[PDB]
Amino acid sequence: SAEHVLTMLNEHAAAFVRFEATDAAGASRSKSIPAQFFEKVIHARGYLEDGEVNAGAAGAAASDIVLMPELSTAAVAAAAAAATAAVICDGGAAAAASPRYIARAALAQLQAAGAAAGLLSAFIADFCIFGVPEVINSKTISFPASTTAAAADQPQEAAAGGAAGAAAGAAGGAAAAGAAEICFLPEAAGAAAADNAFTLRTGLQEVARRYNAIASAAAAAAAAAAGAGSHSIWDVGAAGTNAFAGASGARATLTGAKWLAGLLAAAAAAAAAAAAAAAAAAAAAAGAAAAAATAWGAAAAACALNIAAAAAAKGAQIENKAGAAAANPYLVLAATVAAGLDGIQSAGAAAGAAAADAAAAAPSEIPGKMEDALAALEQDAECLKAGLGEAFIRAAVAAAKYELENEETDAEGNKFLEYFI
Amino acid sequence: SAEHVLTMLNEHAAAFVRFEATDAAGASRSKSIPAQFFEKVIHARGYLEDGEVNAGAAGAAASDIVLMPELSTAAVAAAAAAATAAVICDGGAAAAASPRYIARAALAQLQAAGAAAGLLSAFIADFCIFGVPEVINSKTISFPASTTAAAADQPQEAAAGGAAGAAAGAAGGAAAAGAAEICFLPEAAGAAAADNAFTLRTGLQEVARRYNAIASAAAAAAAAAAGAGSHSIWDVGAAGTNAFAGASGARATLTGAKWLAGLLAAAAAAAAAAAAAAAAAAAAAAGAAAAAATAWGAAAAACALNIAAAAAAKGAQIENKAGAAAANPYLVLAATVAAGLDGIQSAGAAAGAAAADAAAAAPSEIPGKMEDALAALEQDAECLKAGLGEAFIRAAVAAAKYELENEETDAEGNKFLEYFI
Repeated sequence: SAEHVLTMLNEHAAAFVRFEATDAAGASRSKSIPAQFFEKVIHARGYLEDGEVNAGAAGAAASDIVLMPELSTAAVAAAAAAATAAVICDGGAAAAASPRYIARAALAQLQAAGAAAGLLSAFIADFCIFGVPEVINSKTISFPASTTAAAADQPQEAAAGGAAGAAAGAAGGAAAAGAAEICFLPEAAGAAAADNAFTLRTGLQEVARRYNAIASAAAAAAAAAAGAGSHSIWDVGAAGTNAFAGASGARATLTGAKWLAGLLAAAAAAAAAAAAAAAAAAAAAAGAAAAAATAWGAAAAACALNIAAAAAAKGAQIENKAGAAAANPYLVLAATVAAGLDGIQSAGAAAGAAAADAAAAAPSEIPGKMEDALAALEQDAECLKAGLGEAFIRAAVAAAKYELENEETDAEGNKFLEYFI
Repeated sequence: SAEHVLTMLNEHAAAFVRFEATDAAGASRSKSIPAQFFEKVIHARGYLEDGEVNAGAAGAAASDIVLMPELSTAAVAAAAAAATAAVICDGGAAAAASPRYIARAALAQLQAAGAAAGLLSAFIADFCIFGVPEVINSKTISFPASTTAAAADQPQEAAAGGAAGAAAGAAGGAAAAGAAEICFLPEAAGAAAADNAFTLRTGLQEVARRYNAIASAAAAAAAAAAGAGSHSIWDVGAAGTNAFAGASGARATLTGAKWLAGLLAAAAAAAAAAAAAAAAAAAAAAGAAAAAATAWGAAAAACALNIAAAAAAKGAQIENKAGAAAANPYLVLAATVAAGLDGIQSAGAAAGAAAADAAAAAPSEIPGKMEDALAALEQDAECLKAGLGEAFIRAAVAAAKYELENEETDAEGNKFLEYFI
């Protein structure tokens, strides 16, 4: 409803409006203008901008690209110092580097294949909080550091009125409140971590800053302790009903086992979005509560693909663990679905459920070389990177590459002369 | 009453609610969500969470455990910066590491044995207060330090308007107010230090912080002075009457003497909860007012198990001293009862009352070796660690042990090669 977005500007006396998007790495970004600019044309043509400001979105002969706001997603920007609103956007011209538009192609493919009509997932991702982080690097030193009032290191230190004597312990601080709070509760938001992830990611920081603290999503923010995992639950449906419920193990079904077979096969490549930083590889390292074990079950807690068993058949779902909060939400939402969408077409199987010791059966996969990982990427190849291009990416990246190669070929020309002398 | 907890959210306009619990060491912990989530389902199913956040509550194949709030225990969280409420919980799945649920088993055993119908105890525990504590350790130094406006060290020091000249002395500061205050007085709370201990432990800190100070429960917070003891009074009843009143010494009775016999025998193991830190062992060290003398009486003030003599027979009770505020309240409440519950079944006796010099008669027990302490633990053994398991503990701890043993066996494998060269 264009009419609803226009009446919200009067209903909340909005002086300005914020356009919002997300990059390929996984961070949200925004821009803003006075509310007076909003008219019928932008509801059909968006906002034209110069894309040369971003090294992978345009080129010098094509310095015009479009942000495209939407008319079912507007909200009051209540954390601001003034009466304002916010609106998430797709990006276009084109285009095929906008993560939200890439995620929408997986939803279109789910419907076009006739396998179902929608997807019913949700997330339970963790985060970290601090008072004085300090992280720097140079030609002579490199160190991270951080602290918080709850930290197990503080009760030995002095303070302006003495220590509280009430700090947490190592893996011993499971006493925090919820739902952490105002970016889900007043909206009663409920839906999947596509659009909803970024109001949470900005909200955690903005609320902490308004309480003289900060928040982060660093997957391994401290050693010898817990970290910011991004565990989730996953489900499929059509005509108003669940499609993973049935009479196989832990109340799952055969199409659920085929989605699991796709997820198990794709785990080595889904990690490129779900574990997009070295901190997530550190969080996935060996330990008594790790989640790198690419297996399924309903009791082996370390296995990456639990079954969410329930008394009501409508609540029979799966539970994915193969990632951390350093990830890109839209690209995780795309990649985990792309695996399931072809597991149902290969008709593969998840093998037997894990109920032994914490790791093995399946794990497997597996061959132990980069050459075999590339061979898998070129044989299946169908649970992985499914559909689209990439034409927009190579067009924008070519403009940057031509400038870089012109500087590098002149530098190589000088270097060759400096080798012939 | 589920209805009463729901109407409190309207009556006090609560925006959020705080779930609360306690760990095995003895510290309270909490989490929170918006009040809008409260519905009929959580009153019968609690809140599911990932237990891998705590190294002794779940495992990777069983990453689902339940917090279980209650519907007779809700209160307004009046110390908060907003309109909110708080609710203590049990924990389950399972389970048998939740201290409050472990304490409830002793109350169930008291009733199931037919010995009585309830327990009528209370506590008088001490605490400490400071302005600038400083405590740190490294590879090169180790030191504690602290101070407060009342301390005997301050009257020789300068201040921004000169010294007050009104500090206390060593063992000479018995002039503090009571009931210390707002976590007992406005509730008229009265009942035993099971549920009531943690509102006091958080309240002392929160009130001190709101007066630019801090509070603590360190049993031996400073040398050559008093410390944070956790002395208590104990009683038993059924059909509306006291069951320790009678015609033996100091108006006690024979079942009271059998409870005392159990307590005297169990003292060497009840200390594992009542003196859970090295500061409590330091508080129990030799001196003119120590409480380590495992004996009973009504005049020998150092004896660990006084009789609370009274003019009214309803007030004839006992008084236990064998602990300090570093303890875990729920596990002390369990262990001290577990001793009494089998003293009445062995039909043992407390020997004669102490009225001589400050220590001896009984003390005794006693054999002077760890082998004999272990022999006692394997012969009685019935006043000690009575009932339950522990199945939940070993299940969660096994998941942690498998990760630890996988890292340690690889390290030992490398170490063996480094010994064979």
